[PDB]
Amino acid sequence: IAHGDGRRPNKQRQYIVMKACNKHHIGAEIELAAADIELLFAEKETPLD
Amino acid sequence: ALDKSIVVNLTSRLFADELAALQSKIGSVLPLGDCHRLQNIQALGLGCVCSRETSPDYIQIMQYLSKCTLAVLEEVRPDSLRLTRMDPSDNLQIKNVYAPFFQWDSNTQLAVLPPLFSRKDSTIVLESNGFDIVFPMVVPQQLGHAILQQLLVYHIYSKISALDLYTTNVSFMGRTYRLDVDNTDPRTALRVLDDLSMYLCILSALVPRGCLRLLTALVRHDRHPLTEVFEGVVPDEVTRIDLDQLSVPDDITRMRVMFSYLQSLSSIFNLGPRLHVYAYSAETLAASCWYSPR
Amino acid sequence: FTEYAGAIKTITSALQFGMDALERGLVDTVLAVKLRHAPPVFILKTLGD
Amino acid sequence: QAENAARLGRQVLGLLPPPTHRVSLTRGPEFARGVRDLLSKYAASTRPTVGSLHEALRQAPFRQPTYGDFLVYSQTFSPQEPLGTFLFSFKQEDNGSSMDMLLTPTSLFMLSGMEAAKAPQTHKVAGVWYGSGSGLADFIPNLSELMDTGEFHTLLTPVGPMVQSVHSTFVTKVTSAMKGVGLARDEPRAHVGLTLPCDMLVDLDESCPMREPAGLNVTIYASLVYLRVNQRPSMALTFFQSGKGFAEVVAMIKDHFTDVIRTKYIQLRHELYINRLVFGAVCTLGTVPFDSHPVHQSLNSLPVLVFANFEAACGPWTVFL
Repeated sequence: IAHGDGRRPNKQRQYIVMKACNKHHIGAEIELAAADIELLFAEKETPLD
Repeated sequence: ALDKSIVVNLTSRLFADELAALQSKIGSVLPLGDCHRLQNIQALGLGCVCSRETSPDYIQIMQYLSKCTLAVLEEVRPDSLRLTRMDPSDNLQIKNVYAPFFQWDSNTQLAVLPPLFSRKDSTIVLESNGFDIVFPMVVPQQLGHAILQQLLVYHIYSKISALDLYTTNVSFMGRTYRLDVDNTDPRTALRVLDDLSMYLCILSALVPRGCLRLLTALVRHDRHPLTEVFEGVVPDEVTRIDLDQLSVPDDITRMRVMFSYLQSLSSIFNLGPRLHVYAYSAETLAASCWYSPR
Repeated sequence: FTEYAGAIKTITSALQFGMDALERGLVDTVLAVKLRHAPPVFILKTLGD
Repeated sequence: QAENAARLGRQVLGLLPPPTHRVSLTRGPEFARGVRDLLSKYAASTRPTVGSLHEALRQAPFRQPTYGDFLVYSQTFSPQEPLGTFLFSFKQEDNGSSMDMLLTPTSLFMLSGMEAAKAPQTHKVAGVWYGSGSGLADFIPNLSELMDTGEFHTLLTPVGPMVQSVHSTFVTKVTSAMKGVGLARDEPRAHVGLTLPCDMLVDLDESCPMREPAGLNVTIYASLVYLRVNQRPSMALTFFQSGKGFAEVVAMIKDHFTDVIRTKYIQLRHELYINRLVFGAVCTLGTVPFDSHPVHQSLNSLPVLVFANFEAACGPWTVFL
């Protein structure tokens, strides 16, 4: 504001603000049984398989 | 190039009374505090250091004067005072309306002094705003020095009283004047005198002996126009120092240190800023001068 | 060219600043004129009757 | 390749002193049209633009420093400096054609030989730019005798801040600046300010306030104090920064050196030598504008101030006491 009192008029001012990024990491575990993976690649030819 | 102008905002309309005094002194030098276009009236006075209820100390006021920027008036409008500015190193018109009147000419020399003859004549009061304005005085250097000579002599001989014709009168070719001392704070005028007691007793230790023997050959019979201070009688002290033999290379080392401490007395006898007038008009009372802060 | 044209953006925005800080000077001084001539309610209410 | 040569046709003819204002009388009132830089109030509009005010920005003052060219032994001028230090030119006798001796304030600390706690920070830094101090003292065999009679302030001429140093093995070329703001060489469009160590500088205007006027001018003063330490003569150089006028600062400097004046002159109840009476001297190193903030820096640490818009104006030495 430019005013007519005796105090000092202000020059132009700027601010430079620097924000950052917080990083987050999530982990969940999954167990596959070895008796369950073994028949996934096998050959099936009977109605029980 | 550069601009220099100060227009002073003011919160009340002035009366016709105080407008007549400010119109009469339209070209006048007065200091002010800050270096801006817009300005309060409480900076324009020299009365921020020289008030009525506080006892003024003219050395401290003069000590104050070499800090401030200085200014010359242009107009007195009924609301706002309009002033121009003095900066190094600029030629400018200056016009003396200063009431203890002295005469200038082309190629004279000037300096700015506090009001030391009539404070009531040189300060006008503004009852409209409640703040009073003090004008300083501009004096040529010869009377610019000779007032500060008499003011330092006064504060030595007011302390000894713990009468007036020898202490408070400034002498000059053709005129005599009265310094204005009723209430002075001597303490800022005495730290100047405390440093004079430092230099002057060092200057009494390195006195050359050949220059004292020169006076013992001089003032006894050879009477000159400018040696009438001693009135024809030698002092009792000068006969006591010249008992030694004169030798040239002793005084060579003395007169160099005598030379170098007289360089230091510039610092204790300083005036304010100095004004070198190159052209002065007589019937118009204006001049032209370049401002030099030292 | 991008040094020149990025310095003419500085000096305009330093001078749009100069005018638009003076339009605040109107709104300041006009409001300050009103407050110098605005006596409070309790003084003026009984004088209004 | 004449496109390279026409660039100098642009830049030399554009960069000249302004010519003398001389117009013949038969042309008439055309000379008043050639007075543009004296005009100082320019019209503003509702929305002013650079195209409106490119004429108001065009008229500029005429400012130029006067450089000095110094050719220095590379033993004295340390090869790395912060490029804005203040300089002095010690001078004893013209022995050769052009071999010049220059003294930075860190180099003049080592010739002094004062105690560590007088300047606790620069003693570490000035002891790694140099040896024990006898790498410089062999040029001046009169350092014991110039301090007794007190001639050492008469032999220094303050010159101004650095602008450029082109360093070789045996000889260092140093270009300093007098009379104003020196143009920076390596960075274009830039100005070299003056850099002082924070240890040497003694500020003078400092208050609670517990009111003082503002102004346009604050002046850096140098000082150089003759003293005795360990019954050996030695000097002390400090700096001062105030805009109080010369009549106050001489009284303000004496209050700073009150203790050093007393501890010296306890000696001369016994021996009164008139050569010993000279104590100090004060120069004027040039002005600083008011309200320019001195910016702190740190180098290797060595805290070092810097002053923007420093313009130089050398003065003589006046002997205070």
